[PDB]
Amino acid sequence: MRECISIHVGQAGVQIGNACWELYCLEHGIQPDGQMPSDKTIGGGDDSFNTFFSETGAGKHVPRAVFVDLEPTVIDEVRTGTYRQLFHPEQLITGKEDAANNYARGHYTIGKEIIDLVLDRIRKLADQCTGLQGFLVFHSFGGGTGSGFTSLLMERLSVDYGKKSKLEFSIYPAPQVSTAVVEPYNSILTTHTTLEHSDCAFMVDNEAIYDICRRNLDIERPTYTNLNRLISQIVSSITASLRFDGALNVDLTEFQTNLVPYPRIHFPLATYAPVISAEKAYHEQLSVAEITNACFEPANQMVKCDPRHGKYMACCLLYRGDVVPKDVNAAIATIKTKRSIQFVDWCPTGFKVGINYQPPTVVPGGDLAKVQRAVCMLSNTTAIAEAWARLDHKFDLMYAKRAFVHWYVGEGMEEGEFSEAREDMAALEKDYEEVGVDS
Amino acid sequence: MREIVHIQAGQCGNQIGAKFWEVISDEHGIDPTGSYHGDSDLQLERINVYYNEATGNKYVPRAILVDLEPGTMDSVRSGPFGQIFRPDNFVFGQSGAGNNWAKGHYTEGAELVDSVLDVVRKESESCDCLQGFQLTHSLGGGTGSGMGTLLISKIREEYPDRIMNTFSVMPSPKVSDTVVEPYNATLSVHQLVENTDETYCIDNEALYDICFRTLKLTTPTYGDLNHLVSATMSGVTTCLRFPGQLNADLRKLAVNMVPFPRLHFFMPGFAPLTSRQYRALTVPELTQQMFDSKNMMAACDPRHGRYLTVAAIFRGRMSMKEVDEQMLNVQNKNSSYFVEWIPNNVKTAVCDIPPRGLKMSATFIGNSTAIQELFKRISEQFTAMFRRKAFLHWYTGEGMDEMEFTEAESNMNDLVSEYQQYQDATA
Amino acid sequence: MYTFVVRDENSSVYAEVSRLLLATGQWKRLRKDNPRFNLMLGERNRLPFGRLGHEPGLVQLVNYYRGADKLCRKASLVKLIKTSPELSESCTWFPESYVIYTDEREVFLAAYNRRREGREGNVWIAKSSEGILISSEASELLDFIDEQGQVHVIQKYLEKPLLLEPGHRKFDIRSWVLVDHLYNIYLYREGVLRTSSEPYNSANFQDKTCHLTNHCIQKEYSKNYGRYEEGNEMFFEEFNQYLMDALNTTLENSILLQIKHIIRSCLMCIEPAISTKHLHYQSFQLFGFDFMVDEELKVWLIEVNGAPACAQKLYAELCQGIVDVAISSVFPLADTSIFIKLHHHHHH
Amino acid sequence: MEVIELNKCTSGQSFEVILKPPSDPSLEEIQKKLEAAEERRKYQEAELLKHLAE
Ligand SMILES: Nc1nc2c(ncn2[C@@H]2O[C@H](COP(=O)(O)OP(=O)(O)OP(=O)(O)O)[C@@H](O)[C@H]2O)c(=O)[nH]1
Ligand SMILES: Nc1ncnc2c1ncn2[C@@H]1O[C@H](COP(=O)(O)OP(=O)(O)CP(=O)(O)O)[C@@H](O)[C@H]1O
Ligand SMILES: Nc1nc2c(ncn2[C@@H]2O[C@H](COP(=O)(O)OP(=O)(O)O)[C@@H](O)[C@H]2O)c(=O)[nH]1
Ligand SMILES: [Ca+2]
Ligand SMILES: [Ca+2]
Ligand SMILES: [Ca+2]
Ligand SMILES: [Cl-]
Ligand SMILES: [Mg+2]
Ligand SMILES: [Mg+2]
Ligand SMILES: [Mg+2]
Repeated sequence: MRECISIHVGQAGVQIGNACWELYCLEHGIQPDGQMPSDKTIGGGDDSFNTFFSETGAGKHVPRAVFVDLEPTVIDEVRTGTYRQLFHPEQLITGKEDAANNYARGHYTIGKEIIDLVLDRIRKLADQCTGLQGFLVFHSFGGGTGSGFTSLLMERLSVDYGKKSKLEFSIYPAPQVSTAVVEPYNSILTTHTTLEHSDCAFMVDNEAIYDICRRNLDIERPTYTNLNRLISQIVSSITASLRFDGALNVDLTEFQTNLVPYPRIHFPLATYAPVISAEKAYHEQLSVAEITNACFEPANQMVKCDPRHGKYMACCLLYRGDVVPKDVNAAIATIKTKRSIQFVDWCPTGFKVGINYQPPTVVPGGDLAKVQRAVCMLSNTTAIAEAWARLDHKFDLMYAKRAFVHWYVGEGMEEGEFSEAREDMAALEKDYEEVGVDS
Repeated sequence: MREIVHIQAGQCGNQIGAKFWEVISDEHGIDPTGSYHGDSDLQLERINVYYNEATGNKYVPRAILVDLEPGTMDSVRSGPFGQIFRPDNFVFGQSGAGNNWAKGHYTEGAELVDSVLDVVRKESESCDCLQGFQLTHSLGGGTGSGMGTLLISKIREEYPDRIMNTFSVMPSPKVSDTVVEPYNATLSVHQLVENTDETYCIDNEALYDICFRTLKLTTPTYGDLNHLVSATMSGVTTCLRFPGQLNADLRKLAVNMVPFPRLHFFMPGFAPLTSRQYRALTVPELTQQMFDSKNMMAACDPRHGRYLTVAAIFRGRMSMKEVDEQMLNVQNKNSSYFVEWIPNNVKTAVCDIPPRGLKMSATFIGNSTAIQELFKRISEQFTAMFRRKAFLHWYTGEGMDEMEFTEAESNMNDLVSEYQQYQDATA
Repeated sequence: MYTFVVRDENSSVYAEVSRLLLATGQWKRLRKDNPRFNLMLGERNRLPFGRLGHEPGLVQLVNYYRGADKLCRKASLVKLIKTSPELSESCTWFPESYVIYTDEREVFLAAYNRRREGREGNVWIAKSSEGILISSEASELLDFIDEQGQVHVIQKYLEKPLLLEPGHRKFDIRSWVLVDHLYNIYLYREGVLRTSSEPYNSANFQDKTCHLTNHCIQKEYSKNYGRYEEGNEMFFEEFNQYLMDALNTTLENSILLQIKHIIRSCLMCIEPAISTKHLHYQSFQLFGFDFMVDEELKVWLIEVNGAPACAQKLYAELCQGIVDVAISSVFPLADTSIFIKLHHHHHH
Repeated sequence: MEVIELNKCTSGQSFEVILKPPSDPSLEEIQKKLEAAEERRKYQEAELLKHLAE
């Protein structure tokens, strides 16, 4: 058994962290007070769930988690709500004034004054690990903390834990729920400084989650609570192999070797099915073939793009519920005859498959119906670069006039970091194109 | 980012300041004595942005009242909420400023300003995390204009890393006390361009026309003008006073609204326009009205320029689905008026508590390049007098040189040219 | 008010579509770079498909199918026909063709050799996506190809074309096909024959003005341009009358059935690759299919054009059909057909 | 279509299916960067306070 430390940065990262750890507790039978009756080794153990929870002598299962935010009101809701007993005060770190949607303010001005306290609280958890494998980092692209503090934190983790693996869950900006005009700036700035420090990054476009909630959950105007409960199910799908018995993606290193052959192209596309409203009175349960087919519908992806017009480098299917291999292979056979699935010439056309027999847990009273089987596909497709093209275009429009740039220069950032970051993104866009398109 | 320190200066600033504190005290369930008597905890969740807590469950506005005459502040002390203000926070002279920017900035106001900053300092020191300052004042008189901008300069010196926000009433010959108002306004704008982060331009021209044409008030009074101002002020501070996601503090507002440091003069709007009616307003009607030039408080034609950024705030129980749909319809059906080199430059907030006497309302805050019309207007009235050096002796008698007038005029004309730059820029 | 942007200034067809949209009073044109459009009349190269369909509150539609180039560039079209089971190497309506700069050069000469072996006519034509060589000498084919720069296809030249009389001349048929956002396939009921005005001479392939029926090369190099018809353009009423008078058949029976068959086959083949049925943006596109008819009244697909112009006397009618079935189908205006819908469901 | 590396347990199973074979900065550099930015902030502040003193 090797431990994983989760780090939640900023409003988006903290509130998504809330939803995930709630879901984890339901899935593992850990109560809000931290007690877990089914765990018969009291005060310790090296079970699979222990990769995410430590144990006290009193039988309390405590998340290996740090929450960081530069203002207190969002982490104060954790301190005060349903799972207040789960967490040790030392794991919840708040500042006084936030990064004002400004990457430079979160990275340079305010980051400098809190990075040491955070790394010390992270060292507290690392010290109670017999064999830490590394980190899972939740944050938004668009906020000032989520972008600016995270990239500083990522640089320092590479220094202080240079052997360890680092995975991201990143919220990509969507105007239907966005809070700032400058989110394209913050996004590009943080992708540039973080790219070398991340081993695998799962991007979630709020636009995709928003539309999945409207279309498939019948939510007229989704809130962050609607979005986060859906996101947490997907994160749970992705991390279940770290938390349960199995042989696929059992350590953070395997995510990189299964999904990322080229280190810079480390942004797998997630697709999840089925998403069914709990208020749907009559629902016909979907088969292995139907939920697997749905993994190739852009309308079910975490980022709207078109994988028919790129190429795959890897593909992993993560099933939860009543699934056996023969029905997976039958569904894959049919799907390959009917769909444009092109791999790069130097990778095998294939699928790594993981099945956990327990169907997805859903939050009581939440929006998602229980289903007998569900799947999350992780595919490294060059089509996800469509999202970088959208962001870089917005960035170009504002930066050509230097609109809002003075907010960043006034925090000590040099104007040239903007064009450095944007050139890096340009290199990234061209890497994706080399890999995924012929002449 | 919690506490705001509020300063009101001069006759106009104190009269609208008092009405502002009346209106938001009612929204927060605070009564004339500082006692809370409300039905919702949304009323108190962010009460400390504007109010201090004194023992006895008493809420005391974080408000400093400044004037060079005692007259208008005696009136505040006697008005309906006059008892709620902290008595030490009344800082007044006796001299008056004679509608004279030089007296407010350089002679009479210089005598009084250190005592004002003693009170500002004492309020700042009791702040867990001070966001900055809001000032209400006019630009056409002497105290609000000249001493107000003096205060802003001194506050920036002592707190250079906090946000400075003003509500600035622009003079108009239609609602006019003296002929020197264009001088005082031009000198003030010069200060505002350098030392505030966000300025709501409240045009006495627009407020008069709304009272005349729209609300069918034949002879508008300052009382009728200030009802429009206190309602607009309540609207533009909603995001600071209630829990919410968007523009919830002064610095995030500035980051969303100010793409270039000097271009920070905002055109506010309000819907539905009410005088001091029972028909319900639909979300489509709120949305068409808040964007209507006839609901703008700065007398500028929005079609004569382009929107750099817009902040919209909707108040009341209504459908957020319909709000988002209607906001999207405005931008998509008049897209040419929103600059295309700032994507998604329109941000929208909804708060469940409406203002008094309405079930639904909307407040508009636009950074339009059409605001240049306001400064061009002041600049023409300035020049018409200044080319004959008319009425200058009232200023040179206080130590000022003509060169200071020439510089302030030039800087304001530069501000006009910088707005015209971005109105034509295409991407 | 619907909105649209125009990003290909050089488009005869969409210049007219634009003007028609204006004249309805319900379509406002926007600046090239304004994102808040309903309709993109896009550029021909590197159209930013990735930026479409992410504008909240806007159904967006574009006049090109991402991926359609596989049909519309000659090398890809050969690859598509050879590698797709739904078309196959057995396909009866595409000429024998090979891609030459994988490369198929040795594959090419093995089939050429049984031509030499078989006393078969063995002239071939080499083309790329000016620069056309017809010759029964492989040596001169491959010689020609590489002192040019780019990829070429070698295709068997159809030695026995149908020749119109009077004139003993050549021709090709251009068909205009519109595919809408629902992937209905609409064949415009007017085609055009692009005629040669020179008599066809099987003995000199070095002279190409009687062998190449392109509207420019006849306006250019040929004595008799316009002798028989306006602009070397015979339309369908006259060509039908000729087929009745001379050959005792109709255009529908002898040629059009095959054309409709070929159009549906090609487009139903790439449908899974390019359909926008459940995409976040939608697509239509106008194609031009080019056909040749041999003397047995067998139709051959020549090439597919992704950005066709029209015949001048047909612009008005076609472009009104584009706005009718491709644009107003998605964006209705305030309160017979020129198209043949190609659909066929045989049960087996 | 070859299935390989099948592993089964009480909780589930995993396998692979093939359709077709294959055809950092130091701490000191960081604290340098955060200190250069802090000095640029203090310079802008001193220039403002110089101008306000004039
Ligand atoms: N999916 C999801 N997105 C969120 C959530 N909260 C914020 N976001 C998105 O994240 C971006 C805003 O960044 P935040 O995380 O709120 O900002 P922050 O990290 O707290 O940084 P500062 O407040 O600027 O100090 C916008 O694009 C939001 O829509 C959330 O709970 N769930
Ligand atoms: N196998 C073949 N047999 C006989 N003629 C052929 C032929 N292949 C091409 N041609 C002739 O070539 C000419 C068209 O060449 P090509 O297909 O390259 O058109 P093009 O792309 O240059 C112009 P456009 O795309 O506008 O129609 C026709 O006149 C046709 O008769
Ligand atoms: N809207 C509004 N404008 C006012 C009010 N009182 C004065 N003014 C305007 O303010 C300017 C005169 O300044 P004033 O505040 O009276 O002088 P001060 O006391 O020296 O600061 C003129 O433009 C008046 O039109 C008021 O109560 N409301
Ligand atoms: Ca245990
Ligand atoms: Ca590393
Ligand atoms: Ca004195
Ligand atoms: Cl290490
Ligand atoms: Mg925050
Ligand atoms: Mg007065
Ligand atoms: Mg003193």
